[PDB]
Amino acid sequence: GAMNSSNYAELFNNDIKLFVDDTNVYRVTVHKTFEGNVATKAINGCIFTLNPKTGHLFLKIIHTSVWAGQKRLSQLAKWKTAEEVSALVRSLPKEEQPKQIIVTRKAMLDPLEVHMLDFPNIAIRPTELRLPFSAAMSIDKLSDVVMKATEPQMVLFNIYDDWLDRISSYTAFSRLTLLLRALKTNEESAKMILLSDPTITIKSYHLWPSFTDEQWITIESQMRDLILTEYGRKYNV
Amino acid sequence: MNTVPFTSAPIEVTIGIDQYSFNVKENQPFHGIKDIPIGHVHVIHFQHADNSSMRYGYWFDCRMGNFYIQYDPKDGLYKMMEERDGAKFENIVHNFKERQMMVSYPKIDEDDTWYNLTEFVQMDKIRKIVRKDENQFSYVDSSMTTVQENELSDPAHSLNYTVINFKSREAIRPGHEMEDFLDKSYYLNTVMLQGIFKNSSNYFGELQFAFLNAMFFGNYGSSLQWHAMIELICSSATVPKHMLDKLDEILYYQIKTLPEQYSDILLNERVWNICLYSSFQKNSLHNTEKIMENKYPELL
Repeated sequence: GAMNSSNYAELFNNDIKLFVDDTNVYRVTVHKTFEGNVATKAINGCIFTLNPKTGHLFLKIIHTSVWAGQKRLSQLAKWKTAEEVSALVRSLPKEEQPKQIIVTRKAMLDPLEVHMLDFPNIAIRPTELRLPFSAAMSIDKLSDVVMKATEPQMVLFNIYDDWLDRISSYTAFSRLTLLLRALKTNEESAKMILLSDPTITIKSYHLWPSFTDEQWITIESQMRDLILTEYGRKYNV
Repeated sequence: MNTVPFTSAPIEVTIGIDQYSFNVKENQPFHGIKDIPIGHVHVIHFQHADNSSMRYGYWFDCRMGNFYIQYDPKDGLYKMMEERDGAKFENIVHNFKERQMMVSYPKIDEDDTWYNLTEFVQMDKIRKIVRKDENQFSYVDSSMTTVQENELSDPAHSLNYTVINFKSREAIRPGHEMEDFLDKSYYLNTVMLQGIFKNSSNYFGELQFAFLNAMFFGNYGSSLQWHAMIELICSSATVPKHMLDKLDEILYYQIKTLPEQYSDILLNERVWNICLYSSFQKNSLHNTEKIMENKYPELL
């Protein structure tokens, strides 16, 4: 069934599961033509496939060449997503294949279900959570590898850096979604918070700065404050 | 013209024959239905005055035998049976007519309704969907589930409709996932028509039989099957032109005959709105669309 606030801790049990977010697969800029009509230009995108228990991220880069000569691209993007997710599962050894795939947008259910017909025992699940994975391209190193790609490419990351050496999956996931929620609501302020102090650096093999435990407490509170301020602004509350 | 005599009518029952129906009182001297048109299948069905659940009845074709009805006080239902003694049967039919204890199949000469509803329905195909090979006629009732329903419990009593499933390997060629899911033409024309049904007439026959069982018995799995076979055609971009024109006629007469009060459980909103207004064949069902809009605009 659908994933919601009630069955939230299932994400951190030992049943392998992946989130799939397709929000950044088909990305365009909208511009005016010489004749004054509107046209789009595609830019590179990505499928965001994440194991919330381990932090392993399978970032499949979608190169603009995929779209060449194709129609109804927003619909095609959903099927390309499902094709690539299915190829990923096939590429994994049996004991690493997920038992569930949770799609962040309900429009992905039928395409993934059809692409996964060969895996009848992998459950394809929607979610009611309003997860902020669209802000993945606010993470500088992820945006950079996507935009520099010259061809289709799979790039692997751990989205939790080394946090799991010190905190649990549940807490790691709460931090990730907090950071991304903030980046989504006000990217400039979120990024200021994360980088203000120049003495706290990002390891070459990490995505986020090397905060101490106490500094993460301060960061998380600043992100909370950011998110509440922006809410008051949005609704005049 | 053929006859289906009744031994007696011990319990108050509403008797249907095709789209017609008569009320018969407990131990009323009722002894059959005469002047039944030869050349079509027929269905005689029952609903007891005491149990408006369980409508039930028998599909039959008078060319295949002499059939009659007899109430069974143990099983408590009107049973169809075959009489093999041709002389004993003419004798009963003649004496009951002489005594004028038989209703006449009340067909208006202008009326092709029953023909239009049963055009492709063959008794031999019915007997493969309702498997009971010792009888020439077939029992169906409100509660019988289909084989596909059974997959998601007693197989002897199942409706063996052809299984249609849009999210299955059968329907989806590897490597053509998106193409085949959005354009079911492959599934319709190669898998179903050429593969399984062999021709469009057998397909239409099952579709018509499914509709009639849903209408006459409120059989829910039959209604599911009727809608699936409509949706498969309407969701195919490439359909033989003769099939589209015939489908428009088939559906028109089905919608025409449906009881107005039943349009709520018998018509799947999503399928009809998709077929009439979204599908590849939105513009190919002009008669069906016109009657749906003037009779059931709420559903749309």
